[PDB]
Amino acid sequence: TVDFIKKQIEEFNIGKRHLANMMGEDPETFTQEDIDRAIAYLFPSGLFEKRARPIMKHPEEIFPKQRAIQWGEDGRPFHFLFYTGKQSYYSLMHDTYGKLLDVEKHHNQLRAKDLLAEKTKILKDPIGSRWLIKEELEEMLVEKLSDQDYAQFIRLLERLSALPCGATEEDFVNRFRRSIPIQSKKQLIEPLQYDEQGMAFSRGEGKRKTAKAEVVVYGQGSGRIDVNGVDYLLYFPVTQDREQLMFPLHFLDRLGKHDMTCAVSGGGRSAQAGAVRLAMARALCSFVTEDEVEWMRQAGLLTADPRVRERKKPGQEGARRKFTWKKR
Amino acid sequence: SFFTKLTADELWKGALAESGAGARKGRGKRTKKKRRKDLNRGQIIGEGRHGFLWPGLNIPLMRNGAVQTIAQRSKEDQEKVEADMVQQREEWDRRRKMKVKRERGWSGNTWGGVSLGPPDPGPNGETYDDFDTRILEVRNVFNMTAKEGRKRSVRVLVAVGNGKGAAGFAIGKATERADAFRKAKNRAVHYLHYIERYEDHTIYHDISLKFKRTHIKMKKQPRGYGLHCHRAIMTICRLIGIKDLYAKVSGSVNMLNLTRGLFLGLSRQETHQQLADKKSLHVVEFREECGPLPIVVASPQGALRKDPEPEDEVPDITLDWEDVKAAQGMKRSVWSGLKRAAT
Amino acid sequence: FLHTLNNVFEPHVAVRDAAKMNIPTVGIVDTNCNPALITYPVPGNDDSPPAVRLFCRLFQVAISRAKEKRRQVEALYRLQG
Amino acid sequence: SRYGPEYKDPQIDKEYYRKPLAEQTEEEKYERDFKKTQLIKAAPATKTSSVFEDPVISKFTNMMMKGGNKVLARSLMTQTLEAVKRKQFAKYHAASAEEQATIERNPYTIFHQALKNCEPVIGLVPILKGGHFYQVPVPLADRRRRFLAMKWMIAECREKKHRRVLMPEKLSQELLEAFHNQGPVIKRKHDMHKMAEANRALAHYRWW
Amino acid sequence: KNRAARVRVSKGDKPVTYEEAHAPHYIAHRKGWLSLHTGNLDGEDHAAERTVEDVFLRKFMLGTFPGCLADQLVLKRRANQLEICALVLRQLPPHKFYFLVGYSETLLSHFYKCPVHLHLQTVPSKVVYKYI
RNA sequence: AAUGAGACA
RNA sequence: UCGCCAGAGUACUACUCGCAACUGCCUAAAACUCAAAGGACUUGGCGGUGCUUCACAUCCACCUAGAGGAGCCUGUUCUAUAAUCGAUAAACCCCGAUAGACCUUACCAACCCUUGCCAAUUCAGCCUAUAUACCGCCAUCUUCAGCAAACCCUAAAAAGGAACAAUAGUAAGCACAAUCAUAGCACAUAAAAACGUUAGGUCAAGGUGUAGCUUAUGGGUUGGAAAGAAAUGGGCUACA
Ligand SMILES: [K+]
Ligand SMILES: [K+]
Ligand SMILES: [K+]
Ligand SMILES: [K+]
Ligand SMILES: [Mg+2]
Ligand SMILES: [Mg+2]
Ligand SMILES: [Mg+2]
Ligand SMILES: [Mg+2]
Ligand SMILES: [Mg+2]
Ligand SMILES: [Mg+2]
Ligand SMILES: [Mg+2]
Ligand SMILES: [Mg+2]
Ligand SMILES: [Mg+2]
Ligand SMILES: [Mg+2]
Ligand SMILES: [Mg+2]
Ligand SMILES: [Mg+2]
Ligand SMILES: [Mg+2]
Ligand SMILES: [Mg+2]
Ligand SMILES: [Mg+2]
Ligand SMILES: [Mg+2]
Ligand SMILES: [Mg+2]
Ligand SMILES: [Mg+2]
Ligand SMILES: [Mg+2]
Ligand SMILES: [Mg+2]
Ligand SMILES: [Mg+2]
Ligand SMILES: [Mg+2]
Ligand SMILES: [Mg+2]
Ligand SMILES: [Mg+2]
Ligand SMILES: [Mg+2]
Ligand SMILES: [Mg+2]
Ligand SMILES: [Mg+2]
Ligand SMILES: [Mg+2]
Ligand SMILES: [Mg+2]
Ligand SMILES: [Mg+2]
Ligand SMILES: [Mg+2]
Ligand SMILES: [Mg+2]
Ligand SMILES: [Mg+2]
Ligand SMILES: [Mg+2]
Ligand SMILES: [Mg+2]
Ligand SMILES: [Mg+2]
Repeated sequence: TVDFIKKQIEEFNIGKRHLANMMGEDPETFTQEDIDRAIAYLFPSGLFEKRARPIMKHPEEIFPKQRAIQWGEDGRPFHFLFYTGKQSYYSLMHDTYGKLLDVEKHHNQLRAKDLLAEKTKILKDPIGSRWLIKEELEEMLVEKLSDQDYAQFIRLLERLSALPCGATEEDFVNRFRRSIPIQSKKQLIEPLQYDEQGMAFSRGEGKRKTAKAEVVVYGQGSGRIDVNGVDYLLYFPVTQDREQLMFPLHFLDRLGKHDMTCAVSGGGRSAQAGAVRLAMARALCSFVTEDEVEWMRQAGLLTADPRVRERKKPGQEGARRKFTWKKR
Repeated sequence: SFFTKLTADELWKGALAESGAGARKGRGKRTKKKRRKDLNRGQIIGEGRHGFLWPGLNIPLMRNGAVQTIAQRSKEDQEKVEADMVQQREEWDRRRKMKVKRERGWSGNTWGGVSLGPPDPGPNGETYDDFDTRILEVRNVFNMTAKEGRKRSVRVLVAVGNGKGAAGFAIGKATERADAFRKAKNRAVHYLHYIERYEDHTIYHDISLKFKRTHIKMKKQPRGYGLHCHRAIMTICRLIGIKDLYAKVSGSVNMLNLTRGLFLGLSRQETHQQLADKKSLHVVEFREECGPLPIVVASPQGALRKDPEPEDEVPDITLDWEDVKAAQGMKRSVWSGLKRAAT
Repeated sequence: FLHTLNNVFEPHVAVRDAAKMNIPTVGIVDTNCNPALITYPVPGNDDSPPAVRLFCRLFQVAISRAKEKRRQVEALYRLQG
Repeated sequence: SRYGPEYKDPQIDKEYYRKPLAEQTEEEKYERDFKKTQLIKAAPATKTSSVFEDPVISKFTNMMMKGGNKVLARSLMTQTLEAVKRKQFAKYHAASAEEQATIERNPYTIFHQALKNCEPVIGLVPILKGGHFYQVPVPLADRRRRFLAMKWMIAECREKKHRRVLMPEKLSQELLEAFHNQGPVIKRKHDMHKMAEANRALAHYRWW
Repeated sequence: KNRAARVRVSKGDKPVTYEEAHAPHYIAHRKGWLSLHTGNLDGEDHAAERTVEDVFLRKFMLGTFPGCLADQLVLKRRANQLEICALVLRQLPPHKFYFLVGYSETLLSHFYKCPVHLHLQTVPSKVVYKYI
C-alpha cells in the first residue's frame, strides 16, 4: 500500500491549499491546529465521541504503520531472521544480547588492563524515567508482542543497564526510556490582595453537596464571621455546624486573629457548614507558611468531598434498595 | 391505513418463519420447502392498471423530434399487455419446479460415487483440471455441547485422482455440507500417492493385507476381465487408473479403514525392476496364450548373479483357504458367478 | 539442524515438518537422536563447545566458497559473450 | 465508595504535627505520606480536632440516633451527661468528710468506666455439627466486646423503661448502676458468662 | 437481550452500512439524527405534525424509487422549505430520475403547502462499513 | 434430603 | 496338543443320568418375545466424590431497618353474576394500565343495518382460532466470557490442540476490554453484555402465514358488568 499512501500525501497537500484559500489565511503557515479549528467550523458536528468528529490530518498519522515488503522479486527474504515469525522483535533481542557480550568483553579487557572508567547511569529518578509500555513498544517495532516476550526483553535491558555503561550503549538504551510528567501535590498559594486601604484579605472558593460558599478573610480584624449579612451564631444554631467553622481556625491557633464575611447559597445546614469550612481552608493558605499548608492537606481540610447523592434507578425503590423479591 | 403497511423484507421475514424456535432441534418436521417470491422481478416503472402512458418512464420522451404528452391506453391494448405479464409469471413457475438431475452415484439418494468436479486451484495459480474427485462416505456426526446440546456436524471422505497413476484421499468436516465438500477437495491434493501399474492396467502382483480389523485381498487379472471389486474400491481404481483387478473384503467394511488399507497396500507394491535388482537375476514372464515363449520383462542392472536360486521341492508358503477352495471347484454360491452390469 | 532435539528431549518439529514439505535436511545427530527422517545425517557431538564451533565454521567456509565460486563462474560467463 | 484505593484516612490530631522533632521513625512516616503524593480523603463531618470530643462518645451518640436525627441524638447525649453530673453534684454535697473525696463528678470518667465493666469477656457462637447446633465459647475480639457493651445499654433503656420516664434520665440511672457493678447490664454480662462456663467442654468443636 | 434496530451477527458474509452497524444507544454518540427540525426543542410547539409528515416521506420516497434507494433519507427543515437528501443507486436511466425529481418536487409542494427541495447523490452500490 | 420427564431430532 | 465358543432374554431354569447330595450338586433344552443384547472410547451434564482457592449485601459468623400480627388501599386465586382478555416457579401478582362513572371496551341483555370508512375490486370487515407457523419488542442464566468463519497438525480425527529456561497452532470478526454520558480528572453509578438455553411472554401495539365467519364470529344505538363466605401477595398509616 505504498502507492496508496503516496496518493494520500499529495492530495492532502492540495486539499490543504484549498482550505487555506477559502479561509483567507497564509497557505505557507496553515498549521495543523489551524486546520482543526477550520474543519470544526465548516462542519459543526455535535457528537460526544471525540474520535467520531470529522478529521483531516497527515495520512502518515492517520493510517496505521504498515509492514514493508519482506522479500525481493526472487523471493529471498531481506532480513536474516524472517523465518522466525517475528523478525523485528528477535533482531532487537539479538542486537541487545550482542551489546551485553561486547560490554562483558570490553569490561573483561578493562579488568585485564586494570581500568574502570565506566559508571552506572541507570539511576534517572530526578528525570522520572520509565521503561517502554507494551503498547508503545509494539508501535516502535511495528509488530505485535506478548506479555511473556515483553517481560523477557525488559529484564534483559536491566542486566545490560546494571553492567558498566558505554557511550554507545546509553544511546541504545535511552531509546527505550520514557519520562513521566512532573508529580507534585503542592497547591498554588494565592498572593495576598490589597484593595481600598484594605490590607491582607484573601478570597477562597468552596463547594460541597450542592452548596457553594464564598469566603473572604481579613487578617486585620478581630474574631467574628458574618454569613449572608447575619452573625454566624444566629445563622448556625446547631453546635455541630459551628464546630465545622472552628476546625480550620482551631488547627492554626488563630481563632480570633481573623475577621471574615461569607456568602453561601444552596443546600441544607450541614451542606453550607461543610462548604464554608472548605472555602476557609483554601482562603487561609495565603496567610499560613508553606510547611503548615502540607499539614492542612494531611488533615483533609484542603480536599473537596466527592460524596454526592446518587440517582434512583428505574425499577428500584431507592438508589440501591430494590422491591421485595418473592421467590415463589 | 397507509401508515399501517410495512416493507417487503419485513413481510417475507415473518411469513417464511425461518428464524423461530421450531427449526432449532428438529421440532419442525414440515418437510415442505416454503419458497420466497420476489414481487419486484417484473417491474415497469410507470405502468399501472389504468394504463397511463407517462412520457419519460415507459414511452420515449421525444417522438419524431416532437415531445410526447400524457396519454391513456386503449382497452383492448391494455388487456393484451396485462395478458403478457401473467404468461411471464406462469413461465417463471414452470422454470422453478424442474430440478436438474444430478449424476447417479452408488444409489439414488446416497452421495457415494458422486463427482464434485476438479479441485480448486492452489494459491500459487496452479490449475488442476485433469484431477477428478469422488465422494466415498457422507455421515452426520453429532456432539454434545453445554449450551446448544446436539451439535450436528457433517463429515465427508473423498478421493482425488488424475487417471495417470496418482491419487489420494482426505477427510473434511464442517457444520455445513456444502462447506464440507470444499474442505475435503482442497485437503485431498496435499496427500497424494503414486501407485505403480504393471502395463497401466493391473497391479504387479497379488496383495494380501490386514489393516486393523479389515481383511482385503487383491489379485492380478488379465486385460479381458477387469474391475470386479467392492463398489468403493472400483471408485478408487478408476481414479488411480487400474482397469483390471479383483478384490475381496473380509471383516469390517468401514469406509475409512478400507480406503487407508487399500492405499497402504498399493503403496507397498513391489515392481519387477525392484525385485530384479534385489535378486540380481532375470525375471521371465510366461504368458499362457503365448505358449512356452520366455518373454523377458525386466533385467537386473549391474552385476548378474551366476548362482541359480535353490530349488525347494515343497515350498513353504501361506495359502488362504478361500483361494484353494475356489481353485479345486468347491465354491458353489449363488452370488459368485452372477452376471452384472458394465464396469 | 545443529541440534535435532528441543529443550524437552523430543525430536524437533522442523525435522518432521520438513519431510512433509519435501525439504532436504542436513543435521548433526548425537547418540540419542533419530536420524530416520534426516536425509544427510552426520553422527557427531553437539554438546561440547569445541564441537559446536567446529561445525559452524565448517559450514561458514562451505557457504562462502559456494557463494564466491558462483560469482567467479558468473564473471567468466559474462566475458564469454 | 467514591474514594479510590489510593485515598487514605486523614490524621486529625493536631499534637501529632506540633511536636515531630522528638522522634525519628515517626518523622519518616509522615514525611513520606506526602512525598509519595498519596491522596487524602475529605475530613469527616462528625470528627473534629476539638479537644472536648471523645471517640467513644461519637459511636455511642450514633447508635442512639434513629432515622437521621443527629441533632436529637446529640441533644439526648448532652442531657444524659448533664443528668449524671447533676446527680453526682447533689450526692457530693450530702456527704461526710471521708465520703466527699470519693464521689466522681466527671461524667466522661464515669461513662468510660461504665462501658469497661459491661463488656463481656468471652462470647458464644453456634456451630453446626452432626445436624445440631452447639453453643461454643470463643475469645471475642476487643472491638466486638466494646460494641456489644454499647448495644446492651441501648437495648435495656429502650425496652423495660416506663412510658413517663424520659430517655436521658433513664440512661443516667443505668450509668450510675453500671459504675457500681450492680446494674442489670452487669447481670446480663454475668448471665452470658454463666452459659459460657456451663458449656466449657464444647470449646473443642471450634477450629480456630 | 435488546433487539431494537439491530442487525444480528451471522458469520462474516452479510454487508452492513454505517447506519445499521451501530446500536440505538450510540445515537448522539457515533451517529446523528436522520431528521432535524424545531418541533422537539424545549419550548416549541408543533411537534406531532412534523412527525407524521416525516413518516410519510419515509414511505413515499421508498416507493417512488423502488430498489434504487440506498439507505434512509435525510430530512432538513429550514424556515418553511423542506430539504430531502437521498442516496440512489445507478439503476434507472437519467431520464427517469429527472422525471421522478420533478414529479416529487411538485406533488409534495402542493400537498404540504410548502416549498420542497430534493437533492440526490448517486453511488455505484451500497456503501459497506463492516463485514464483507 | 424420599419421590418426579409425557408426542423434541 | 487338549478343552471350550454358533444373537439376546427365557436360563447357575424345566425334564433326564450319577451322587453318604433330598430347600442340594453336576449335566442342560424348548415353546414364546424382541431387532437388538454386549465390549471399549469421545465430548457434555451431574456428583450429600476428594484437594486447593474464593463469596465485601454475602453462604456462615455477624450490622440496621422491615414483611408475616390490626385497620385501610390495591392486585391475584376461589366464591358469585346474563356479563372481557392476557400474565400466573426463580423470569406472575399497583402486571399489559405513566390508569375503566358514559367513552375507553374488546363483555352481557335488547333493538337496528346488509358492496357494510376507501379511487377501484365477484369485494370491504373480524379484539375469530393458532405465541407450537412468525416478524417486531423483551424476560432470563448475565458484569457468565465465551461465540463463529478461514487454515494447519494427529501411525485417524467421535474429537482435541497448552507448557515462557515453551512440547502445534495462526491472524482477523462479534462480546468483554478501552472509549462515551453524568459539563475538570479520578472513583462510583449509569449505559453495554455476543452465540445459545427456557417451543419463556406477547395473533389484544401493529403487520402477516395457515384455518374459520360473510343478511354474521361483521357494523351501529340504548341500558347494564353487581357482590365478598373466605385465603393470599405487594404497599400506606400506626401500635407513642
Ligand atoms: K468431562
Ligand atoms: K403487607
Ligand atoms: K355503550
Ligand atoms: K391472523
Ligand atoms: Mg429508603
Ligand atoms: Mg418470537
Ligand atoms: Mg431413487
Ligand atoms: Mg454394515
Ligand atoms: Mg547431546
Ligand atoms: Mg410413590
Ligand atoms: Mg462367529
Ligand atoms: Mg438362543
Ligand atoms: Mg450355583
Ligand atoms: Mg439347578
Ligand atoms: Mg430332556
Ligand atoms: Mg441479602
Ligand atoms: Mg413502616
Ligand atoms: Mg398484614
Ligand atoms: Mg387484600
Ligand atoms: Mg382476570
Ligand atoms: Mg391465562
Ligand atoms: Mg367482535
Ligand atoms: Mg415462543
Ligand atoms: Mg485414539
Ligand atoms: Mg480461531
Ligand atoms: Mg480483548
Ligand atoms: Mg467522564
Ligand atoms: Mg468506570
Ligand atoms: Mg444496567
Ligand atoms: Mg464496556
Ligand atoms: Mg409456549
Ligand atoms: Mg417460567
Ligand atoms: Mg401464553
Ligand atoms: Mg389482527
Ligand atoms: Mg386471544
Ligand atoms: Mg391473514
Ligand atoms: Mg355486534
Ligand atoms: Mg392474611
Ligand atoms: Mg411491586
Ligand atoms: Mg403521624
